[PDB]
Amino acid sequence: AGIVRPYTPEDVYRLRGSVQIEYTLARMGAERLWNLLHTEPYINALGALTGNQAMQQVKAGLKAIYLSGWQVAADANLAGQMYPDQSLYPANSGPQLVRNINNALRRADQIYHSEGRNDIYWFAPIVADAEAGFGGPLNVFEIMKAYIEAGAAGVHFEDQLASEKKCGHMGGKVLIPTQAAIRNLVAARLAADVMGVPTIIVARTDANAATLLTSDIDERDRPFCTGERTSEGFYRVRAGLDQAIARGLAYAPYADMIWCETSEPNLEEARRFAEAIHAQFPGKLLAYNCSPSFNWKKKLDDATIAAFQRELGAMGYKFQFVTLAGFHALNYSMFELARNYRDRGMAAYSELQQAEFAAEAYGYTATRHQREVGTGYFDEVAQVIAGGEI
Amino acid sequence: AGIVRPYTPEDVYRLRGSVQIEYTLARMGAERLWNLLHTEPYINALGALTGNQAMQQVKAGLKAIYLSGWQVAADANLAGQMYPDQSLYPANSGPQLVRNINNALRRADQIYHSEGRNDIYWFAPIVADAEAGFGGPLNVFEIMKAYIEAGAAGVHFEDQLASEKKCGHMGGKVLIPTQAAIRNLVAARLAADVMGVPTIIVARTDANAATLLTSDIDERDRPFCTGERTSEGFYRVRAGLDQAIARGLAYAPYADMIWCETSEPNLEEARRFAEAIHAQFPGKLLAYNCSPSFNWKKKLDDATIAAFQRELGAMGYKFQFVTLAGFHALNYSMFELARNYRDRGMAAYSELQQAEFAAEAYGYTATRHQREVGTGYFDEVAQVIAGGEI
Amino acid sequence: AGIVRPYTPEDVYRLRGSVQIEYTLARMGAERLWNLLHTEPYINALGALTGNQAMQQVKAGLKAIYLSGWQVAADANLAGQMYPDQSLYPANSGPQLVRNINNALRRADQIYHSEGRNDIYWFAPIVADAEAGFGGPLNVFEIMKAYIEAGAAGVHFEDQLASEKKCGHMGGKVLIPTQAAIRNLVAARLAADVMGVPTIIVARTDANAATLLTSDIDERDRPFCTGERTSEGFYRVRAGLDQAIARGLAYAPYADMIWCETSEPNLEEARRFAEAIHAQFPGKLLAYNCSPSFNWKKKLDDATIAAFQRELGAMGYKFQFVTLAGFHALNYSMFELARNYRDRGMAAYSELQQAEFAAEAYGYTATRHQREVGTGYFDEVAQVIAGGEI
Amino acid sequence: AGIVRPYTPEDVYRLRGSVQIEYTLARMGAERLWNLLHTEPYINALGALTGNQAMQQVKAGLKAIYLSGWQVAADANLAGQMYPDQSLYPANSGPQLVRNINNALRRADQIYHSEGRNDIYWFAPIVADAEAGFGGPLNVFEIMKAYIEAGAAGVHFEDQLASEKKCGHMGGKVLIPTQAAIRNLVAARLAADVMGVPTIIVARTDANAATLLTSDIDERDRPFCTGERTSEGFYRVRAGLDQAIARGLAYAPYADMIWCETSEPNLEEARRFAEAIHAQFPGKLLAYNCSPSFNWKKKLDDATIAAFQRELGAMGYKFQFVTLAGFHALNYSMFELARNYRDRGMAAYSELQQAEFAAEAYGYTATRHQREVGTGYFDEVAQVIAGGEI
Repeated sequence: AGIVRPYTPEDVYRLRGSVQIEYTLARMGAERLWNLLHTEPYINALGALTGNQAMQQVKAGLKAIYLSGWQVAADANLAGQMYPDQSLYPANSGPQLVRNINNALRRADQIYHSEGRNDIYWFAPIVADAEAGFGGPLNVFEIMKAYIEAGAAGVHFEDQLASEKKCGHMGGKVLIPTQAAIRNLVAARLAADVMGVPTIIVARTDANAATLLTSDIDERDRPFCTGERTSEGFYRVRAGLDQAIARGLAYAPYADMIWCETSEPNLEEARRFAEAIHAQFPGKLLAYNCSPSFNWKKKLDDATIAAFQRELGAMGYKFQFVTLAGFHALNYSMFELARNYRDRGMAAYSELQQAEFAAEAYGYTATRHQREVGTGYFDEVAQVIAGGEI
Repeated sequence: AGIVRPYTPEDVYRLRGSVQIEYTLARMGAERLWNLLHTEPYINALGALTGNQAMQQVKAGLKAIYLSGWQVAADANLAGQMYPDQSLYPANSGPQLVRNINNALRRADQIYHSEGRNDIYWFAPIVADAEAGFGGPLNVFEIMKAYIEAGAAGVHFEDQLASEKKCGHMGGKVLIPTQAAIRNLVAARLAADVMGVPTIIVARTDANAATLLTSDIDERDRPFCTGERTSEGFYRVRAGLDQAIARGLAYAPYADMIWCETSEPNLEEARRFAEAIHAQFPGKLLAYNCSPSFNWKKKLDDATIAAFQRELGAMGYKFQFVTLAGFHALNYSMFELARNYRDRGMAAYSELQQAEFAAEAYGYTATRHQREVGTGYFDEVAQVIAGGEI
Repeated sequence: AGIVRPYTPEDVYRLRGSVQIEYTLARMGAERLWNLLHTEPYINALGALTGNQAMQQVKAGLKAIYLSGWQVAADANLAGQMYPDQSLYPANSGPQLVRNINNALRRADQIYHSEGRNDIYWFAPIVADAEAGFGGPLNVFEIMKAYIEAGAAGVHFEDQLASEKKCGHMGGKVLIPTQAAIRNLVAARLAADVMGVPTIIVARTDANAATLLTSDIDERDRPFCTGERTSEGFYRVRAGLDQAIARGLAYAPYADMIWCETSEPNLEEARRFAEAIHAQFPGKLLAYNCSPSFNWKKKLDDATIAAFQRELGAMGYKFQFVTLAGFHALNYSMFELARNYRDRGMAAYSELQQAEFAAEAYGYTATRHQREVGTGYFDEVAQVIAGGEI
Repeated sequence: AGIVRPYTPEDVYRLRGSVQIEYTLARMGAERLWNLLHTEPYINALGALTGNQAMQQVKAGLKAIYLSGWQVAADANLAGQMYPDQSLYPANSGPQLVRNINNALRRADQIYHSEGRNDIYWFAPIVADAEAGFGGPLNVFEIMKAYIEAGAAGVHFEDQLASEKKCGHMGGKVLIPTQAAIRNLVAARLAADVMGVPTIIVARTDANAATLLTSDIDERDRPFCTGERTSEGFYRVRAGLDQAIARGLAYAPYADMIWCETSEPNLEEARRFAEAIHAQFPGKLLAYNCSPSFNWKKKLDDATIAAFQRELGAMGYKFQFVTLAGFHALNYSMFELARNYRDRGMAAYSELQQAEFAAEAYGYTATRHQREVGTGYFDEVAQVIAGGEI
């Protein structure tokens, strides 16, 4: 409400088989995510690419987890390859990682519970990158169901061509027609309705920077056409906020939350986009990529950097995420330790250990690595198994 | 030389099939590891649990990579679970991770090569944890071959019971008989000879702290027996450096390098162990776990912490590794960023970005994440594919 | 009732975390399996090693599916290796295959449902081989939970040593002490209680043929000891029906159903075992391996072969399974087609096609391969997605 | 020779990194496949979807193995789902299965070798389905390298749209422009040259039945255009042998072997296609799908069915394959056994066992299942490990 479903309950009933399988984590996740998005000033989250990263995010009091397809491409995909962000990896990598994260969170819940603690809420909703769906609408249908099986709370889909898909901050992005992008959003809602789960659907547009379109088939896209075509037969279009706004407005009836990929953290741009959407869709949830490909200190003065998320929240950007935080934290911390260890050996490692001891003041516990991974929990299991007679 | 093989070339020929498959990375790795161990004062390395961690280790000038089974248990296993260090995860997890790491290193090599750079040697040898072999000698045979397939340079095996196996710093460790541990080392050399690769074999003993033994079957273990037995029927033994030394000496003919698990970074202990081994096996390679479960600054003054690895090198500890560096770096860096992001949003993230920019002075490049993951490399691929006519 | 749990509800509550995840297929499976076992003369099933084998078993009217660890070892494990039956493969292979099978059954249910048919009940309970648990009781705890996650209805555990474990029809089998085997059965019930699912637990004994024991620790096993020990330090025991009966009776309080591995399909032996169990445990469910390693026509005359399962049912063997049916059907059918195709090309293939057309008389539909795999179902999905306007 | 590469050795050198990894099975496979295709009247093969199916194919004297993407979709993909043939599964499924098959063949080689037999040549070349490449040319580049890593000898690529891709015998197939299909073939040769392996490349066209085209961009495709466009904006084209022939001729410089998907086993059609290709490309290798979706006995009289492959060989169809033999053999054999087992229990199973005993006359050995899976081989391994003193 007011979401459009261009199909009937009977359509859903015919396609869902005779038995309904319960997806507890996906149901909890979507419920909690939807409450949070309507009750908080905003939700801020960071990219996680391992169960331990996502565990520390929750442990530090973040209320949501972001699963980045870019990070999956780089360091956590089922091909075990390092890829750039071009949908090169196996389409089940993302859902598999969402499962691993929920497994880590479930183990944390088990540790804290076995010690009589409930001070951390471990089951933070996961919002997951489905890219451009790894082909057509049936591929979208499958990745959506896989994410619900894995326990994702929300899933995002973008209007780039899957076969030539790119990082949101790479040149030469290719839009698919408006009607094709809406068909993907309908495929995603159909997958959620078939699984019987109120999963959040985020519609991303790449139309802010995208200067190429696959097909002139859709009347709604032709106004942006220049009349040039390329060797490949792509149509040249006028990228910018007018194209982004068009797509945003076309997708709003079919998605819970709208996201404009941005080439620069610009609050005036953000406000103009927000006001354009809310003019036709009052109160529509928006999402904002706080991109690590932005040089925050070079673009913004300290006051704006500190105010940025709060300002974005007041405009309607209720979900704000640093997509590549996990990559940067992982690569930075190992490089820095490695570079110092090369020269100074155990002095370099003692420096990290001392940083860990300092963070214990703020609830960090992984310095005590044996307890952190569940050694205490499995020792309680062993003792129950060994405990009673015969 | 002087390694003992209690079997013949004919035995190997009968078991190796009719075709010999080449394992380039495993052959390069074992060759380079063996040269390094004989030409350098020592090799120091850190635990890596992702391809990106291992890439930053090489990029910072570390000459070897350590694959920790503990880290696999925690955050990088094929069950996608968080486990403590009790051989709970699927036995192919470790070799799979070694493949992923070599894949990341291979992609780095491809990036640097496509830019006309050869200043980094990317194929750093990987020394991998095979635990207690995930069952009997045939399980040892399989994990050894899997590691060679994955491109490991060296593999370590310990004399704990696989079914009750534990972290080297957990209480209640259980030794298997000397003869059983030697049989595992023979299984590992047989696997390497069958694959036709000079893979390094490390024999770890847990006999420094282990107070329990499965069986009195071996004459060599009975001197350590007290005569007590437990409910489970384990034999109580006198743990300590005399037990560790016995096992070390029993394993030396069957392993390239010897490793005594230690409960404390103690140079006098280290020297006594080294001198005990070299008294019968002059020049025998040793390995030393620089354990993160040690409180380095609480146990050692700054001069000893700074000298520690250099001193250990001079005694014969030519391979020194911080087993859980990857876990600590990953958990610490995401907690710290998360805790600050919770309060201060993009100020917290700009602080990490600024740390990344500072590390560029020392060769860090992942701040430029697009190039780091191979966007330039795959854009050269796309251009060759698109480049010529028809 | 009367099952023994040597632990409390409070023990279970402490170990199960704060949220209870629903396992619909595992709950349905255990419920349906338990009803069937108490209402039918008996249940007969065949080994399945692919989703399609299990689909044809259900389609032909078999009421249960058997997941063989032997078949997993041969042709369906996560190492992608051909293994003999010695617990050589990754411990998650079995549960993964149970998931794949339930996925195939779920797709069948979706096809038949989308066509307005409910004449096949697709969700046949799966009884799965957990071997000797892939190590100790904690490994048992993990494989039990993995099977419940995958949707198994029942799981079996045997009293062989995991590290030297063997095919039930291989020589030199090694029993673990009675107390150790009971501890594994307690670990399995604890895993099921923690997941909140009434999963069936089958206790297999290998004590009919097993002539070796790991430890004299248990008073209950010493009567079978000869007083000889081997090089490895195994104890020699008197294998036979008296040892099998002892173990069966020791395991009965801790398992729902008892299974004696047999070296020969002998109804008098079967009756003696049944009568021995029911003398202390009236009405106890039993299970019987109708082994394909038996030469049925060489051992039994036609009347006995035809009566065999019915006779076994009347004794209390309510679950009867041909463990390796899937292996034999798969290897036989491809060899036979291949051998004829080598000589006669498409004549050989037309002969198979004609056999398929003949089986359509009995409900076979896979000749129509396009519909069989869900082409119709996904074409209905595509049409709902494409169907409504904008 | 005369293959066109629209790129230079320098292009390949820049993209291949600094170290060349050996792919023994892929090199052997491509070499043996290329010799066979030039020395034999023709090669006939069957679809295999497990290592055991492929082992029985080799054991029966077939000289090649076919890896079907359709069969992967149905019963052997990394999503563990039953899919129709629409590129729905994870793109690494096919290469993973090629690895499993080579693993089974390697184990067979090890068994026969350990017994002093070399009468079977186990390393039969595998020709593998890469579909339409699971996206764009970079996705093609990755699946080609993955197949070479897995040890495929040859790989096929078709000119259908990946996102709307379909079974070769499904209606509503969509061609991509000629230039796009050639770009995929260039991506595949670039991947093989980068890996340093002479892998066979097969170009399939779907233009015999395909009535839709994505784009009018290519001058070579416009002659087939009617001038109608659909809702989706696809161009209507005149399907048939003239379109198939055009594509075949466009692809011939860029592929080793050409394949026209056919809706019917018609020798006159086959001859016309062959003669059309050889008129411009004398001696060009062709491949022919002997489709199981054809009703062989309904379409052809017994003489033609028996002569069919021999006739096709003489025209230039040197590689002939029944794509779905594995699916039909697996589904048929389990249904038939299941249906009989439901009624007659062990009589039904004894009937299969008796069929197995009869096939032993022609070299079938899987009735002796213990030896078949390597129990003898691993018992020789155990004995070498246990054999020598200390």
